[PDB]
Amino acid sequence: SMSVKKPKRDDSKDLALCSMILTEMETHEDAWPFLLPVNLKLVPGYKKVIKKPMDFSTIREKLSSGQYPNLETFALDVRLVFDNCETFNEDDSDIGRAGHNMRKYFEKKWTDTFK
Repeated sequence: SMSVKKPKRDDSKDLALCSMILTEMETHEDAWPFLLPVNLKLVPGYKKVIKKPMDFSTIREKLSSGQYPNLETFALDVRLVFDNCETFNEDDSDIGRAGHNMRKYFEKKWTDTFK
């Protein structure tokens, strides 16, 4: 509350460390469904159904231009990528399996880097 604060967690490396995680996600062999925004002209249903599209390139641009206020808003966009994927793709599909694999990969890196 006013003039009453928990001890200050060092957040000075968060930007660098989120960049490194995002690099690792970009270079994973199962990243291909997530590298670029879904083409809303060419994929019937996507625009109406997926209210907030998100992809790795869009996260990279937001990250590089100071549009994440803190490491939690960064995790929220990464998870959005996988939540969108599950919304639109059957679990038993190459892209559906890709999304599960990447979400796992991300959540481990996230825990090991920050928890």
